Amino acid sequence: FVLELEPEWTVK
Amino acid sequence: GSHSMRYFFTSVSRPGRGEPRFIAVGYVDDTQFVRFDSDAASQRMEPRAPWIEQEGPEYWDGETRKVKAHSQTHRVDLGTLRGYYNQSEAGSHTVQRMYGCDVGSDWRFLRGYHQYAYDGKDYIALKEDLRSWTAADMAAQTTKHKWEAAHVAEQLRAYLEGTCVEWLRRYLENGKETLQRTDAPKTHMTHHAVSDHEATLRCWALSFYPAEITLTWQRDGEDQTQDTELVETRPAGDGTFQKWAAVVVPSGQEQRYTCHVQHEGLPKPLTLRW
Amino acid sequence: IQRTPKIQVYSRHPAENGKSNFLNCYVSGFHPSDIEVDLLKNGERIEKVEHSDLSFSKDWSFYLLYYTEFTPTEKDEYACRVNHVTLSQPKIVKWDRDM
Repeated sequence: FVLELEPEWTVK
Repeated sequence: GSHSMRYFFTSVSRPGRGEPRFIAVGYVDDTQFVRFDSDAASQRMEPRAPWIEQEGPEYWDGETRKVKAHSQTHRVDLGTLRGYYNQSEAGSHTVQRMYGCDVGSDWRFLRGYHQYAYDGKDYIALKEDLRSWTAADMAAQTTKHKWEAAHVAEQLRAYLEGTCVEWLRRYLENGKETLQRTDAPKTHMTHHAVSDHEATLRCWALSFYPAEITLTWQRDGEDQTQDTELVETRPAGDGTFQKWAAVVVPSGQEQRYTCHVQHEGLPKPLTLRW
Repeated sequence: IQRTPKIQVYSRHPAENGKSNFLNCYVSGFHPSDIEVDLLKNGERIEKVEHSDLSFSKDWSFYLLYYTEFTPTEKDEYACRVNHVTLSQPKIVKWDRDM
């Protein structure tokens, strides 16, 4: 079951 | 013994044309159970173990949605990171992400992790407490500040301590037949005479699961690393693993040497002798 | 970074001449992920070779298993040929029954 990666969690 | 669920994500930029190559793989312990490959035709998270196939369309839709979102985050990051390091728009670069959770023999949370790398080097990683970050350079330090302001660690911790463990437990039960089975190493010794005065003894461990194993040589009951070779543990391709260790010995003195095999599937460690 | 691939060429099961088996080439410890791996029978490239999905170790280095069904014999020679940015020329590792 994969993480719900929120859109703001980019590196920049 | 302990169990783990781990996901591995690799994105490789293709700046001549198109989106990055994106490959995602999910493991329970040393068993791959899902995959996504951007070059494959389905554009779906795909099953790679029989025990995950029973999951319904809601599961597969969800996993596909999330893994695609991962790919787009990596796509954005590849673009911005190229800019920070002042790298050319022609060259290929890599983002890698790994995260997951370990549970103990009681199937309860032991530890969590979330690590990120650019071009094969550490970038940012969640610390063991799941409340703080290790940033390798100043780009990653700026990322730390951003992610601390956005409370990323708290939300990752919720997943790693909760969601990750719950689904790991589901998979362990559903895949009991294979995931909870230990395959003890099938062991034997071979002998090769390189000359009249020198011989190599090779101690084999085959068809074992999980991959964790220790193979050691002794001479007259004490450990020997001198004149030994130990290969990396390798996949057999049927879900099991292989390893060997060799020792070079004087011809005629083979009986002095013993190979010792430690593995979860062995109640007591095994001793082999020529 | 650049890391050169480690290579192991081996059979899935103990080898017996004239009996079907699987030939493995395990490539590991490399970066970047772009790599060319071929399995050879008497120097000629074997077709329809499959491989695992790209994954990596704690140190970020990649690993892949390439594999195919094969029947060893006394006469036939099997090998794995690997090309990578770190290598000046293709690295060929011959299969041996004792490794």
